[PDB]
Order: sequence, then structure tokens, then C-alpha cells
Amino acid sequence: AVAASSKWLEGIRKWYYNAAGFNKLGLMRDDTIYEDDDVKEAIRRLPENLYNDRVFRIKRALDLTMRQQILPKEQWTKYEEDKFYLEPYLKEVIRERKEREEWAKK
Amino acid sequence: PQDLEFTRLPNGLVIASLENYAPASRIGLFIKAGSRYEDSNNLGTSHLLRLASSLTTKGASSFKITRGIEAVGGKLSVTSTRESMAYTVECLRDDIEILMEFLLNVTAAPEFRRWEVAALQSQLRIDKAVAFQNPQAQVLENLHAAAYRNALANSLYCPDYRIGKVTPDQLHYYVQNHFTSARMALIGLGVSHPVLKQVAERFLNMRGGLGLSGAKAKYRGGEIRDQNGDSLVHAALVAESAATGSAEANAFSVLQHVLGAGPHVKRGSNATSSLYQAVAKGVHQPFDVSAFNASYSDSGLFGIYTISQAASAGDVIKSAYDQVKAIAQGNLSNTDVQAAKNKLKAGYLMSVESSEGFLDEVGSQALVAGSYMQPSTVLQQIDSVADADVINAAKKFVSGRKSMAASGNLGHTPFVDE
Amino acid sequence: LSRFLGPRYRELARNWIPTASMWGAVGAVGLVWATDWRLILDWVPYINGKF
Amino acid sequence: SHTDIRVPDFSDYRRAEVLDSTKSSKESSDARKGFSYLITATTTVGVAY
Amino acid sequence: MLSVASRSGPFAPVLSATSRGVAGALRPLVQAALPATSESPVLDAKRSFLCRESLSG
Amino acid sequence: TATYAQALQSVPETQVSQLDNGLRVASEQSSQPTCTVGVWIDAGSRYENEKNNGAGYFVEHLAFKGTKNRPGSALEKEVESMGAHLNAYSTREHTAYYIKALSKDLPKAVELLADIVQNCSLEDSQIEKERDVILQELQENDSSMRDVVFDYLHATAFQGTPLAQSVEGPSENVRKLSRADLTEYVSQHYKAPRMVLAAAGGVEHRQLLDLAQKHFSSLSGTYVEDAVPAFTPCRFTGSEIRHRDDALPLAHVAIAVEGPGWANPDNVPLQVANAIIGHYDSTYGGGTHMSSTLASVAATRKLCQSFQTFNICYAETGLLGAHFVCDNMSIDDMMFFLQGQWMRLCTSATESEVVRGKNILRNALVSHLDGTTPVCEDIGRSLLTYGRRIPLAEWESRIAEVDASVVREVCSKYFYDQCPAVAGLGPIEQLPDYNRIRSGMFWLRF
Repeated sequence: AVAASSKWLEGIRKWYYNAAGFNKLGLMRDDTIYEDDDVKEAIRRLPENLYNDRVFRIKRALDLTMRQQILPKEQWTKYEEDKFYLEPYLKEVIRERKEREEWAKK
Repeated sequence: PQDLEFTRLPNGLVIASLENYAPASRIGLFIKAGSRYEDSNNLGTSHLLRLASSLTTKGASSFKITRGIEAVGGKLSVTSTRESMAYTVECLRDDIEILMEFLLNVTAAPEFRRWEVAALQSQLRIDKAVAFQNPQAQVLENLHAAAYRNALANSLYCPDYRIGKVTPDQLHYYVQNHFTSARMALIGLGVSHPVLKQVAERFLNMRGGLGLSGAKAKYRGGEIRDQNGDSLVHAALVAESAATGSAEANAFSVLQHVLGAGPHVKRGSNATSSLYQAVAKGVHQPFDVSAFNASYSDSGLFGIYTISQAASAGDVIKSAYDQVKAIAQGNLSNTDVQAAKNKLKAGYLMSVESSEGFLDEVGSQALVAGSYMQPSTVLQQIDSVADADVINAAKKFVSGRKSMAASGNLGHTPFVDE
Repeated sequence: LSRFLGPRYRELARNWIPTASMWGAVGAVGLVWATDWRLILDWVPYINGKF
Repeated sequence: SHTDIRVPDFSDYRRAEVLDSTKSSKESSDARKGFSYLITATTTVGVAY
Repeated sequence: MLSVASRSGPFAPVLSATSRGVAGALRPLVQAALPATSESPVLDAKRSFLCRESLSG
Repeated sequence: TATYAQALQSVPETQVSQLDNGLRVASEQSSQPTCTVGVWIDAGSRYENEKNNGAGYFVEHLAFKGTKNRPGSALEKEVESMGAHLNAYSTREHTAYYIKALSKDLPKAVELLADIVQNCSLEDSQIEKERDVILQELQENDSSMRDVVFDYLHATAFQGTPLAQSVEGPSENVRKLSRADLTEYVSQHYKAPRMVLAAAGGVEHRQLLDLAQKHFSSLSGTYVEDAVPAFTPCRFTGSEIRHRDDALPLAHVAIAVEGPGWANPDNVPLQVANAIIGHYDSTYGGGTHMSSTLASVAATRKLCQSFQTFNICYAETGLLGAHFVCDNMSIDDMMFFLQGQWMRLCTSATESEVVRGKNILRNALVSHLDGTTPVCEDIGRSLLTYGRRIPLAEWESRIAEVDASVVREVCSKYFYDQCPAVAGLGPIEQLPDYNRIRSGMFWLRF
């Protein structure tokens, strides 16, 4: 939360997005998350059009890794076009788990 | 003492409170909603709304509503007719402020989340199959569909094709157009009148007037027959009578108790029921018979209900209908009218003894008439019914167009034109 | 970390620490004849257990 | 009918302190359930072989 | 003026949070039960009918 | 606005009097146009032997069929023409007849009640008509699985005692009860020191006392032809009954240990404990979020249709347990989770569970006494059980002294290394063996 490093720390964020390479396989950031129990409840709550988009993007990336290939550079996922489609559903699942845990000790 | 305090708000809301000095309290919110206000595209929305009182609201999650009410030992129930819905909360006297806050979140700011509504659709199938283990329940839903073309013919339970397809947008639209402040009444039983009022000024930001006028109900003289594998035949035969809150409605209430409206003595032979005595002269087998009375805001039904065996069903219905014809041509004693006024007077005072029956009685008077009347006034209106009006109400039934519903083995049951 | 935080976690562990010497002293008596612990057989004068 | 169903008599199997059908078995139960019970306990001191 | 339960006969369902679902008021109207062989069948989704609603405490 | 504590003080009290017969007369007055008045009797099937087990239930059928003064249907015409109701019941310990009427019809109501219990006709033509009504009612009782399985639980927990009999009696007694056996039953058990005349509503106590002196004073208030019953207690037996029928769609199972009697002070913390286990039904709206652990598990996995816990009390003994309904592949899991909740209260019971269970019991006691009929039944049955009416302020001071260590002590006394009584009605092939049920009563790690 520093106003002097507002653009400088966004340069390190854009550099790390390209050094990591899920965008070369045509993936979004929420495609790459590790699926524990809170993540698996958020996938079940997605609407039907966002679920079907995620399933195809993962299958296309698994098929590219089998062949040891990547996509053409004009089909890579852009940094300021990555949609965090799972983050509102995951913050609500975790808030419900923390409510059931304060109740069990008070 | 402290009989009732009755108050109209400037937005149309009715508030009524009686201060008991009882250890328990009771709060009820009464709404002009229910199945008569839905049309052919959203049938079953008010049944799913009845089952959804524990879901997540804007002020409390579904976990906090279940845990927070159970932590003090309270209850939450919903009851519905074709013309009204009622939300009731009860607990002890010192816990009533925090359960009043849960009741306002359920009715004035619900959320209908997609995954919670989708998980509740299978409860419609469980709730309907439990209710339909009574053969009276499906006979009475067929009878309203046979009697009306619209607006009272809708069932209290969801149709089978529609289970799975009630959407969150339909639930939001129903509450927005029918849960408004000029259609609502708030009744308390162990709370003071200033406490209910500042509760009531926390749901007026939206819902400012009347939401949607319902269609007036049109009488259809239909007939629905349902052959199945039940061992006894249930049948009903009615005609159109009178709306609630009229002088002719009191004459049909007296006529019901002349004919017979249920038993008074355990395992008794119903010696004062003129319907039961006329059937039992020629029938020497197990049966039951009763007078039926249903009164609504713009219409009403009156008739007979028989339960019989399959081979004897035509004899039971014809002898019950002939007894009503004798009253309509003048055969009526003043001794039988006076005995019927005593059963109607005593039954009204006994139905208001408990806290459950007293709260429902104040809530119906607030929505239908917008005022409260002492039971001394109700007992004088029954006294003013004359013998000429009881005969004239039995003539409206005999010459009126009939409706019928039957179920069971219908090989000896007569058709409504026969 | 609020991983295992709470007054409930050490409440059931309050009533089990009397029978949690069934965790440590039972291991201490579970290695008397499985091991032949030589200098703590003279814990008692009672065990002249080998000739 | 289901009211024609009663338990048959078990008198030639009971322990000698519960044959009386009128005493309410308050202290003749904890001082009874011990017959085959150090049988189970003195077995497991013999398994120390 | 009054309820639909006062002039008895039109029915009503309830749902509770911790109690059972009830149908109607005069649907099990009696002296069909003193005449012989009125059996309530065994159910597949069966319910408790007294349903704590008249418990002694 | 008063508090809950101040509202328990302003409850009207009960006034008790006695006649020279020994008949007790009790009332609670509260400002109402209606009233309920009745007669409560110490009579029941535990006072019958094997020769006349259907005698007290046969007499309850003939009670409204006509007396010496009002023969036949003339009793029914008098009750109906004033708008009054007339009811009765019979348990293993008690018998009651009562009237709901208007509060200005009280002199006529007391006169009819005195004529029912003293001068009933029991004529021979009405007795032969009543056998076939009772024989048809027994066949209707066989279709109620809950009533069959609780009759099985009494028959195996109290095997060779009078407390194992049913209220209705076997079908061979119903075919052979004569007129002589009913007149001996009335003159032996319908005696004035065993009767209570209770009333609630718009009654004055002075008016009920003078009405009792002109209608009831001719009761035999001595012990002539001495039939004071030497009260034998009844022992509990750990045992089992299994009725296998695969054609039924669901299975019923009831299990209980021996519990305390009526006047035992252990009764109050034992129903704080049963309120922590709770009840469930699949029409509930609160499932998977409910506070009870057994209710939340059965809603998540769809393990049963319903369960309930009970506390049945007699004068010296009782039954303390649970009843559930499920399908044929769920009996073993439901018995596993239920027995694990009993063991989790013998040890490990927390303070916040006990606070919730005390709030449930306070709400269930207040909610029962709502209306003139449940208040009148509480008066007439507490004078036969405790000898007095225990007011609501005294119930609250007993509830307030229960804490978590008291619940652990009383549950360990009644549950832990004890033999249960089990009853089951098919399809029950997956109901576990009695050795595996008995070993589920003692725990492994504690």
C-alpha cells in the first residue's frame, strides 16, 4: 500500500506473469489453483457457462503438454485480460468455514 | 385486561399487541399471499417460498438462523392458506428481541442463491408425498379445480411437471409484488406496543403500497373423477354460497351445524346430526358424512362430504342430498336451530383459548376487515340469524349449479348430472 | 497461526492429561520386558527376573 | 394381533439372584455381573506367559 | 370477518424448522374411525404425527 | 414489561381440598368463559392379572353408552345440545374422563361426570356389541408400526411382571370377558381415595367444592372389602425381540436402559441430556445445520426418516432410550452413531451443550401448559404421582442447578456398563448382534 511504488511493483507483477508460463498454454490464473476442499466447493457453485469454459481450457493445456508444445504467441492469455472468475465464490466458502469454527469454540 | 391495542401506520401496516404476563411470547406476521395470486407460468412458487425460511438472508446466514434460534430453544414456522401466509416466532419472554430480528430478515430481505434453491427442489417431492398419504388432501385439491376456472383452483402444492423448474428469479418477483406493507399485519402476544412499532419502521424502505391485484374468481361447474386402488370412496358435492363477512355467511354457518359438522363424544353415534341419522337409516355398513363449509374473500363453497365403501357409495350420496332438500322446503324446528347456535358459539370460544388460536384469529381479522371485534360482538351476530334465513340458504344450495370430486373405486359412484 | 486455536482444543486435552500418562508411562512399562532395561530393573527390589 | 405376543419363560437359565420377578434388581445387578468377569481378568494375567 | 379455520373445512399446510409438517384441520375427521377398519398405511417417507407438538415437557 | 422470573411469580396457584371420602378436589382459576373438568383415577393394566387383562379398556368403551338415570343416547344429546365435548383415555397407570364446556355450564358438567363413574349401566346387549368393535380396533393397531414396537419394548423389558402387559389385552380375553368381571373391576378400582376431581379455566374453588359434596359424597370412602394392593415392584431385564418381515418398506427399532421413577430427583438432569441428543424428521427445514450431532449426520448422509428420545416414568422404574425409522441398509450405521452419543455424554460433556439443553427444557414446560385442557390434565395427574402440583417456579430452580459435571455423573450411572432392552420390526437383517450391541455400551479409550 505504497503510493511511490505504485507503478514499480506493477512492473514486477507483470514480469512474474510472463516468467510463469500458464499463459503460453492458454490458461487463466484460477485454472492453476490447487484443489483442496474449499476450492472443490467453489467449483460446484459456478454457473454452467463458466464451468464449461474452464473444463475445455484445462483439457487443451493437458494435450499441449503431452506433445511438449505451446500455442502461437497471438493466442497467449494477456495480463490485463485475465478474469478472476473463481475468487468471489472462494471468499464466500472460506467465510462460512470460519463462522462454523468460531461457533465450535464459543 | 389490556384487551388489544390496534394501530394503522401511514404506509398501511396493521400492528396489534396484547400484553400478557405469561412467561412465553409470540410474534406473527400475516401477509396477503399464497396460491391464489400465481398464474399459469409460475405455478408452485408459493409452495417453494413456504419451504425456504431457513435460507441465507442479507443479515444472517443459513447457519446463524438455525444455530441462533436453537440456542435459546425457540421455534420458527410458516402456515399458508389459499389467501394468506403467516410467519410465526415463539420463545421465552427474555429472548424475544433477537428472534424478532431473525423474522424480519426472512420476510423483508431474502437472498435466493442458485445452489441453495437448487438443493431445495427435492424437498417439494418429499413434502407433497407426505401430505398425500391422507386421501382428504387430494380430494380437496381436485374440488377447487373442479369449482373454479382461476384464482382459487390453484393447488397448495407444486405440480409434478414443475418440480425442478422453480427459478430464483421467480421467487424474487413473487416477494417483490406480494410482500408489501399495505398487505401485511404484525401481531404480538407478550410484547408491549412501543416495541413492535420501532420493529415495524425497519421494513418500510421498499414495499410501500399495494403490489398486484389478483383476478376475481369465476365459478365453473366441473367434475373430476380419480380412479385408484384405495379401499374407500371419498366424495364431495358443493355449490357456490357467500363471501366472508356478510349476513348470508352467518346463515350458512348455522346451517352447517344443523346438518352436522363433526363429533362431540368419543366413539359416539352422532345423535343430533340430521345428516348422519338420515344416511344410517338405509345403510348398515361403515360410513362417515359431514357438512363442508369454505368461505373466502369474494366467494365460498358449501356442501356435503361422504366416506363410504365402493358398492354403497351411490346410496350414501343420494340419501344425504335428500335430507338437505327437506330443510329447503320448510321442515325446520326452532329447537334444532337453537341447539345449532350453541355448538357454533361454544366452538368459537374454544378455538381462541390457546396462544396459537388467539394469534391466528387476530391476524385474519386484520387482513380481511382491518379491525378487531370482541367475541361478545361475534356472539350477538350469531343470535340475530333467523329461521327464515337458514331455510333460504338451503334453497340456494338445492337450486345452484353443482361441482363434484371423487376418488377410489368409482364403479358405483353417480355422475354429477345424474 | 489460528490453525488449532481455541479454548475447546485444550479442554478435551484437560480431561485427558490424567489418562495421558497412559501415553508416556505405558511406554515406560511397555519397555520393561520387551527390552531388558538393565539399570531400571532395580527400580524395584522385586524383579530378580533372570536367575 | 401383536398383543398375543409375549416372551416365553426363561427361569431355567437365569442367575440365582434374578429368579424373583417382584424385586426390582437394584443391588442384585452390580453384585451379579461379576461371575464370568475376573475369569476374563485373571485370563490376561495368565497370558503373561 | 374471520379465519378459514373458524368456518371449518378448507385446509392449510405448515412447515417448521424443528417440527414436522402438518396438513389441514378437519381432514382426519372422526367417526369414520369408530366404524370398523380405518387403517393408516405404512409409509415410505413416514413421519411422526404427534410430532412433539403436544409434549408434557 | 416484566421478566421471565417475575412472570413465574404471577402464575395463579392451585387450591386443593379433600372430602370425608378421601376424594381430592383441585382447581386453577384464570378469567375465561370456557373450562375443562374431569376425573383422574389410579387404575390401569398394571393392576390386572392374566385373567382380566382387557378389563379396564373394555370399561372405557361403555362409559358413554348410558347410565341408570340417562339411558342410551340421552347422555349424548345432553352434551351436544350445549356445545360440549367428552373424551377419555387409558394408560398402564391412569384413566381419565373429562368435559370441555362453557364456564356457566359447570353445575351440569359435574353432575354428568359423577353419574358416569358411579352408575354406569354395563348392560348385556351393549357388551356383545362392543366385542366386535374392540376386535376390529386390534386389527387396525397392527398396521401402526410405532405402536407395535413400543408394545414389544415393554414385553421384553418387564417379562414376567404386570408391567409387560398391554392396555388392550390379548384377543382371547376380549372374546371371554363377562359382565361379572367388569362389575368386579369397577367396585375394586373406582374408589374415592384413588380419584381426583380437577378443573381449570373460569372456575371458583368454593363452587366446585360444594358441587362435589352433593354429587360425590355417596362414594364409599372406606376400605370395605379390603383391596388395597400390595405394590410389588417390577424388575428390568436386558433382552431382545426380533420380528423379521422383509415385505415391509421401512424398519422400526427401539432401545432403552432402565430409568428412574416419578419422584426420583435424577429425572430433571436426565431430560436435559435427552434434549442434547434431540429429535429429527426429514420434513425439517434445518437439516445439516442443526445443533444436535445425530440430527446433522442423518440429514447429510440421508440415514433415516426420523428419530426421537424418550423418558417414560412409572412409580418405581422406567425406560430411558431412543426410537428410529430407516431403510434396510442403514440400521448398523444409525446404531453406531446413537451409541457414540451416549458415551460422549458419560464423559466429555461440555458446558455450552448443557446451556442449550436447559433452554430447551424450559421452553417445553411452558409450551405444554397452554389452554384449559393441558392445564387440567397436569393437575389431575400430578396429584396421583407426586401428591401435589409442582409449580413452575420450583421447576426452574431445579433446572438452574444442573451443570456439566452433574450431567456426566447421572449419565454414567444409568447408561455405561448396562444391558439394554431392544425391539425390532422388519426388514432387520442388518440389525447388529446383541453381543455387538452390549459391547457398544462400554468405550475403548476412556
